[PDB]
Amino acid sequence: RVFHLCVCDPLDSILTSQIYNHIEQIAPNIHVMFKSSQNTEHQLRYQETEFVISYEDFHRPEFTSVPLFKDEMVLVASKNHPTIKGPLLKHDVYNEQHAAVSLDRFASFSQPWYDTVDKQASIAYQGMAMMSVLSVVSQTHLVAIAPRWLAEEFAESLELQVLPLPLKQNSRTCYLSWHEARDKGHQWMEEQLVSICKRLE
Amino acid sequence: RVFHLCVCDPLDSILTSQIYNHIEQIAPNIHVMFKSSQNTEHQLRYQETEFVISYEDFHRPEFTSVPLFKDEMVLVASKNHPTIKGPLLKHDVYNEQHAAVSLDRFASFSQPWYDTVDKQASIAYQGMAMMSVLSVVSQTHLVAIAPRWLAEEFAESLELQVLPLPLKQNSRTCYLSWHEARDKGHQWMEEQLVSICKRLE
Repeated sequence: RVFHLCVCDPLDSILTSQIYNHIEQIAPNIHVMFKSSQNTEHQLRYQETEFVISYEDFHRPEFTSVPLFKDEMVLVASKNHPTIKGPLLKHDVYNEQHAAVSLDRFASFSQPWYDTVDKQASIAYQGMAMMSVLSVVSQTHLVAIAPRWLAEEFAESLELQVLPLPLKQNSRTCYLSWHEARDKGHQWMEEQLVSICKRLE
Repeated sequence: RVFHLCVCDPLDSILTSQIYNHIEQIAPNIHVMFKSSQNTEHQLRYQETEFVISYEDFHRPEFTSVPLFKDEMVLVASKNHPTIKGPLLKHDVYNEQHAAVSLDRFASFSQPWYDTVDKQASIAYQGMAMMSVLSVVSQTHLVAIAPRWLAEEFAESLELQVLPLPLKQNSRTCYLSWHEARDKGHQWMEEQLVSICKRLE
């Protein structure tokens, strides 16, 4: 039995290792495959994907979304930054140079905070994934917006300072979603995923 | 003057910080913007992109490709792996579980080593970028194929062992490409990029 999960970036960098390590320990015929990339409805219904973990909530009755956890969104910068020695004021955020997840990406994590021409002009680097964004931030004077859990996990490794985000959209809730249609394996996997993620909390 | 570069993953994680840090020091009206994502011809000719850095070589006369450096491709695994305590034999490589860059990605770095159904079945995690792949490898028993320079840069931070790749396609050359058509700024930037990359060598 192979379970196909789509864990959207950057939630894959937060949750994948925890899910994989726990579900690998169970049995030799139980496996879990991960993607991080069609729309959710096409993925769930018409493709192997059985679960989606993302920041998007489905109130659509044919689908069921379960909230997993809420997290703060933070600004990150190198601990070696020449000028940033603490939190930025609201009016200075976009006077820095930013690294962000490519806005061309299908479900870009960064899109909510660069929804104007002015804000987008501050982006000097667009990477494919948040871990690419964090690695460039750790080697440059660029700043980025990331989930607090991810930033704190790699703060020591990549030498990052983790700062409050003085924007109003400073939190996000990630959800577990699936198509309500449902064998025993799928019901079982639902409860394991909910427990793994909430246990990490 | 703003220069638009497309540095294809994982070469952005190798080169972006070096290019940005050097070209930022120069002047306040000289800037460089990075993407890592149309085809190269559309990007170069018909879009803001002025240079492409990738593992692809253009012998097409209208375009000019300059080799920057050759690098070894290696296997990476967590230093905490329960069984991997050295290089893998050719016949054991694909008996491990792999993390790789999504094969759906336009120019997936990992595609050359997963070109069969058998090889692809060994992939348990598909991420959007090589830095996402390395971070999951550092937290799991999964293995991945990465450029040696990138693996060695983060070997200590992410606690990775860097192993020879017993495959025949174990090296790649990255090139600087552009559309031969060419102001003084573009000619200048060409020489800086060649010097920055070869200096890093």
